[PDB]
Formats: sequence, C-alpha cells, structure tokens
Amino acid sequence: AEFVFEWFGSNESGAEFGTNIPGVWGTDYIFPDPSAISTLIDKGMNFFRVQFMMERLLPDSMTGSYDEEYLANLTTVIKAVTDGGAHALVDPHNYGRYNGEIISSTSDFQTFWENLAGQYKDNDLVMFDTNNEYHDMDQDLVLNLNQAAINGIRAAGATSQYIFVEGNSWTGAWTWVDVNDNMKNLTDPEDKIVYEMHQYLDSDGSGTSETCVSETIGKERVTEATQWLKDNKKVGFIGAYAGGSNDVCRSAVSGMLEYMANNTDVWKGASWWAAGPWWGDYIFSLEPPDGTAYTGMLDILEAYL
Ligand SMILES: *[C@@H]1O[C@H](CO)[C@@H](O)[C@H](O)[C@H]1NC(C)=O
Ligand SMILES: *[C@@H]1O[C@H](CO)[C@@H](O)[C@H](O)[C@H]1NC(C)=O
Ligand SMILES: [Ca+2]
Ligand SMILES: [Ca+2]
Ligand SMILES: [Ca+2]
Repeated sequence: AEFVFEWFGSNESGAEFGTNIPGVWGTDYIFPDPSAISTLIDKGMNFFRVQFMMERLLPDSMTGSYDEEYLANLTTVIKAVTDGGAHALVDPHNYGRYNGEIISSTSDFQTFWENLAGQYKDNDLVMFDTNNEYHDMDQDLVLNLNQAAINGIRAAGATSQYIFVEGNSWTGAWTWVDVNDNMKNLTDPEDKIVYEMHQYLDSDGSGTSETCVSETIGKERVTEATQWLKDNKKVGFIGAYAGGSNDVCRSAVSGMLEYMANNTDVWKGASWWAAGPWWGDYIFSLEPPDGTAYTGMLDILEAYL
C-alpha cells in the first residue's frame, strides 16, 4: 500500500514541552532532531507534524514581534523536513488559547496567521495546521477561527500550501458529527482544506493508557467521520493517533488504517503521536531507534511506508 495514502508520517514534539513561558531551551523544551527525522524519512515517512508553542514564538502579543531565535529553530526543523523531500505541517499546539485565554479575536488570529504564513509562503512542502485540539469553547468561534486562519494564510500569498483545519472536542474523530457539523462551512479559494481529526483507542479516548478497548475500536471511532467526509465532499487526515505496543492495540491500529485505506476518496493519511527526542519511555514514542512504538508498532505501519 505504498501509494494508498497521500501523506503518512509522524508528529515531532518537544518545542511545546514544559510549563515555563518563555522557558529555556534544553531545560523546559527542545526542538526535534534532524537526524531522527532523517531516519524516519529513510523508513518511508513523507510527512511530519511539527509542534510549537505560540507564546514562545510570540512572547509579547499574538500580533506582536517574534522571538526570532525560537522561530529560527522552528525553521531549521521545517527546512530539515522539506530538504528531506517530506511535507512539514506547522502545528501551533495551543488548544485555541493564548496566554491561557481562549482566542476570541478572529481579527488577531487572522493576523497571526498572515504573519506566520508569510514566513513560509515560498515553501511548497509546508502545510499549515490552524491550531491543535480546540476544546471547551464556542462552536461558532471554532469555525470562525479556522476561517480566520485560512483567510490570513491566503492573504499572505501562501497559495500553494494545504491548510489542515481542526474542530472542537479536541478534534476527535469519534465526536466529530456530534459537535463539528458546522465546519463544512469553511471555504478556501485554493480548495486545499483538509479536516484533521485525532483518535485514541483507550476507554475514554484521552490517549493516556496503553490498553485499547478492543480490536475494532479504531475503525469504530472513525466510521461516522468517514461518512461525514463522503456526504459533505470533504477530505480528512488523522493528525494524531496511537496505540500501546500490545496485541489488541496492534489489531485496533491495523484495523483503523485498513478501513481508511479502503476510503481514500476521503482519507489522505495519518500521523502517529509521537516522535521527538524527549519522550524517553513514553508508551507511544516513535523516536527511532528505541522508542516503544518505534520497536513495537512500526511493523504495522510498514505497509503504508
Ligand atoms: C536554538 O537552538 C540552539 C541549538 O541548536 C540552541 O543553542 C538555542 O538555545 C535555541 N534557542 C531557542 C529555542 O529559543
Ligand atoms: C472497500 O471499498 C469498496 C467500495 O469502494 C467496497 O466495495 C468494499 O466493500 C470495501 N471493503 C470493505 C471491507 O468494506
Ligand atoms: Ca464495508
Ligand atoms: Ca516504501
Ligand atoms: Ca513498505
């Protein structure tokens, strides 16, 4: 299934770690390792979703000036990915909030996105993710923030790049149709929107346990979203998923991917949660060559790599 999915890869986390803002590099946070990214590219990945924290990039206000050193470090990783011939999805890993408050100014968010898209507008292998996992916020506001981002990105002259939109309820696939129906209203002049949903396989869907509910839970939790995408003539992507390195989860992951792979009219691929250099013994670490999921799950992913 080499050419079944358009994009298949991994999240690259570390720059959003910690609670200290701005914090300090090497203590509170770290950027992804280009070597470890190279190794995943060598295994066949062609997509990396790169996390960063808005308040580190923009320490004063969201329409204010950059921390140019944090930005340069982000750009180094983006260039490693795209020089590698992979797509780099830029992920402000911010939960629809900035300095702990919901982003209620769609004007300010559109400007944030005009400015950031301006940094990458010439790089056709960059993609833009509006914000990670909106939750516990007004649904009209979520729609209008996603539209503000699209408006800002295109206003900047970033016209080649795909734009990954995220919904409420932590953009979960299993709750999509229940809460995010309004998101079908989003418009892009370039018609390059991708609906990004996230899915975990544990009992409460929080991704905090290594146990999966059952062998079919992954397929189960993306079925209603698949039909929504079909009915509304949209395309989607699973931007974060994981399972523990055990047999029931290996089945549930394989079954979710197999079902998506029979529905590529709507599914454009997936990105595992997560790689990056500071995960240690994390149950879902894809960081090569010793992460738990790298050694325990990569053989299920290899069909698509
Ligand atoms: C940028 O990364 C270099 C290491 O390559 C490091 O010395 C520096 O502290 C980082 N600065 C940040 C993230 O603001
Ligand atoms: C795969 O997709 C085709 C329609 O494209 C359908 O005929 C077939 O039943 C699907 N397979 C499964 C296992 O649902
Ligand atoms: Ca069927
Ligand atoms: Ca291959
Ligand atoms: Ca393969």
